[PDB]
Amino acid sequence: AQAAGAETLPAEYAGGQVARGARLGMLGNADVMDAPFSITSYTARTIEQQQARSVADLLQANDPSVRVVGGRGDLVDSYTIRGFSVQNADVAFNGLYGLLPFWRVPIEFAERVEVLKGPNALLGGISPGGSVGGTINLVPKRADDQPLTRVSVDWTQRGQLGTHLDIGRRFGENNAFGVRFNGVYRNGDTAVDHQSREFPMLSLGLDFRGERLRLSSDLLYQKESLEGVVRPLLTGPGTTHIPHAPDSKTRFGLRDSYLDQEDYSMVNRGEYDLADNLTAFASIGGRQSNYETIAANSILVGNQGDIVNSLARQRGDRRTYSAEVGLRGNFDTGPLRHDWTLSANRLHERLGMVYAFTGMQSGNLYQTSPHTPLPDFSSLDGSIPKTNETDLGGVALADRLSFLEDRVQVTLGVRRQQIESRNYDQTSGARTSHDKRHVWTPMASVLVKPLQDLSLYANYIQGLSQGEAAPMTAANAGQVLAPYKAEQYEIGAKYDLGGFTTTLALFEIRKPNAYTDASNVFRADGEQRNRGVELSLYGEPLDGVRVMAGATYIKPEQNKTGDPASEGKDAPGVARRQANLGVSWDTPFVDGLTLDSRWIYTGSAYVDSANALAVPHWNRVDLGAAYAFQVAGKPLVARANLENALGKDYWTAANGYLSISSPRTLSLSLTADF
Ligand SMILES: O=C(O)c1csc(-c2ccccc2O)n1
Ligand SMILES: O=C(O)c1csc(-c2ccccc2O)n1
Ligand SMILES: [Fe+3]
Ligand SMILES: [K+]
Ligand SMILES: [K+]
Ligand SMILES: [K+]
Ligand SMILES: [K+]
Ligand SMILES: [K+]
Ligand SMILES: [K+]
Repeated sequence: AQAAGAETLPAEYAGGQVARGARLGMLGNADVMDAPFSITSYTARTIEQQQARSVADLLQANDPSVRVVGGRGDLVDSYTIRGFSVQNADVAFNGLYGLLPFWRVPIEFAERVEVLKGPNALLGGISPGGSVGGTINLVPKRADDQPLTRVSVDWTQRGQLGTHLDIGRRFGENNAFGVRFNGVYRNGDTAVDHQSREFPMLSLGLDFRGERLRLSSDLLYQKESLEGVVRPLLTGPGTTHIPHAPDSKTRFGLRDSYLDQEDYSMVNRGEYDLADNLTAFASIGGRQSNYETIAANSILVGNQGDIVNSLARQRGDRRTYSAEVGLRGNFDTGPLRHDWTLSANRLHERLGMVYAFTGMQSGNLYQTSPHTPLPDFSSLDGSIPKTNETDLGGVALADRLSFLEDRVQVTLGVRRQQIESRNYDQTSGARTSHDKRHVWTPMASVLVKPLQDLSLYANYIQGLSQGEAAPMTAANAGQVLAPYKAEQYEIGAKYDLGGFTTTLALFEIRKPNAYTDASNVFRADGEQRNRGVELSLYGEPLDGVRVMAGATYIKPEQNKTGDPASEGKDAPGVARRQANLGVSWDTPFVDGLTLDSRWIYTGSAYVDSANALAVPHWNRVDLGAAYAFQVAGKPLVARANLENALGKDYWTAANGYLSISSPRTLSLSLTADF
C-alpha cells in the first residue's frame, strides 16, 4: 500500500546525529527534502552521546531555534521557538497531543525528538496550551529484530546515581511482535545548593508488524520529586535594571520547597491497509498527571539584589484523553498524483487545580535562602475539586499534489477546529466561564526540486490559541476573548551535498495579542510580528567529524500595542540573535575515542514591553567525550558530558521574569550491551 509508509521511521542522516525526515502531523513522515517546512529530528544516538535526560537538555544544546525558560532546577521547562513561547504540555507524541509528562518530557525512552518550526494548526490541530512557535514531536523506541540487553550506570554532580535498562525483544513468527522496555532510576543531590531529585521512569514500546496491519501501544510511567525548587525571578513595578546573575549554584527561592510530579500514559495506535490506495488509521490514548508542590517565585525589590519570595501551594489532578482516526489514499488525475489525508481528532481533559498564595519572605539573589516558615496550606488537603474541562476536536482534509515526477509538490489542506472549555471556581465550585468556538484554518505549500539535491519551498500555515479571559480588574473582567489566529509565511531552500546539508529559511509570523487599554477594556487588538532568517548546516562534512551549526536572526516586533512606550519595540524574552555550533570528532589517533564540544549563544533580550530592562547576551560551552571498548567480547562505552564547562552564570529573559542558568554540570556514564 502506498500509504503504508506514513509511520515508517526515517533513516538516520550522515553522521547519525540527526534523521533524514520527520513528522508533518496528519501527513505522516516526510523526508527533509520533501518537506516545505523547517524540520530537524535528533536521534537516540545524540541523546545517549550527550547524556541528555529531558527535551530541554537536548534542544538547547543543539538547536539554534530553541531556547529554554525554566531549566532543570525548576519544576517546568518551556521553550521559545521563532520568537513565541511553546509549552512543554504542547510536546507531541507521534503527532498526538496530551500524552507526555505535563511539565518536563524525559527522553531516555525516545528514538527521536523532532522539531517542526513555526505554527502547524492545519497539520496537527490546536495544541492544548495554544502554542504556535513550533511543534516538538517525540518518537518512542521500538524493538529491533536483533535482541538488545543494554544496561548503563551514571553519576551526575553532585551525587545523582542512575541506572538505565534498555531491553528489546521480538517474538512470534517473522518477529511480528516487538517489546522494548526502558527503566530508569536516578536519585541524589543535584548541582544546585540544597537540592535533591528522585526520578523513576518506566516505558514499554509494543508493536505488531503484519501484512496489511500495523499496531503499537506505548505505556509510560514517570515521577519527578524535587527537594528544592528553583523558580522564576520576577520584575517589580520599580525595577530599574536587571542585577547581575548570581552564582548558578546559589538557590535564592524557597528553601523547603518541594515538587512531586507524576505522569503516566498509554496510547494505542493502528493502521490497516484497506487497499493498495487506501489505509485506515486510528489512535486512542490517555494520560494521568498528578501535581503537588510548595514553592515560591522570587520578586525583585529595589535594585541591589534584594528579593521577596511569594509562596504558594499548588495541587493538580489532570486526566486527558486524546484520539485520532482517519484515512490516507492516493489517485491520479492525468499528470497529477494526489496523496490525500482525511483526519479527525479529539482531546478531552478534566483538570482539578487548586492553589493558595500565602507568605512573602525577604531574601537576596546572592544568598542561598535559609530555612523559612511554611504557611499552613491544609485547606487544600483532600480531594482536588474539578476546576476545568477542555474539549478540542477537529476534522481535516489535506491533499499533496505531485507533478512532473515529484519535482513539483503542492500541498493544500483545511481543518475545522472546535474549541471548548469550562471553568469552575476552586472554592465555590461556581461555573465561571464556558468558552465554545469553531474556526477554519488552512495551509498551502509548494516545493520544487530544480536539482535532485536542492529543494526550494514556500508555505502558508496558521497557529491557533484559545482567547484569554479578561483579568478580574478590567471592565469586561472574566470575559474570555475569541481565539487568536497566528499566520505564517515561509520560504526556504535546502541543499543536500550528500554527507552534509545546508538550509536557509525566511519566515514571518503574525499573531494577535491581548492587553488592557485606557478604557480598562481587555481586547485582542495587539499584534506581534516576528520576521526571521534561519541558517543551518549539519552532517559529517569530513570523515569522523560531525557538525551541527546554525544561527537565527529575528525581528520580534510589538507592531501594535495600546501604548507609545512599547509601540514597535521588541517582544520581551526574544533575543534578536541566537546560534549553536556542535562538533563531534572521532579522533584518528585513539581507537574508539570521540571528543565533543558545543557552543551555545543567545543575544541580549528584554523583559519588559518598553525595553527599558535589557538582559545581557550569554554563551555556554559544553565538552564531551565517549570511549568505546570491549570487555569479554561485549561492547562498552564510557561517557563524560560537561555542560556549561566555563561555569557562566546568566539570565534567560522571558516576558516579565528571568530564569537563572544551571551551573557547570558533569555527568559520567558506563553502558554495556549483553
Ligand atoms: O498563580 C500562579 O501560578 C502565578 C501567578 S503569577 C505567576 C508567575 C508569574 C511570573 C512568572 C512565573 C509565575 O509563576 N504564577
Ligand atoms: O504557570 C505558572 O504560573 C506556574 C507554573 S508552576 C507555578 C508555581 C509553582 C509553585 C509555586 C508558585 C507558582 O507560581 N506557577
Ligand atoms: Fe505561577
Ligand atoms: K533537564
Ligand atoms: K519529568
Ligand atoms: K498545534
Ligand atoms: K546512563
Ligand atoms: K531556572
Ligand atoms: K547553564
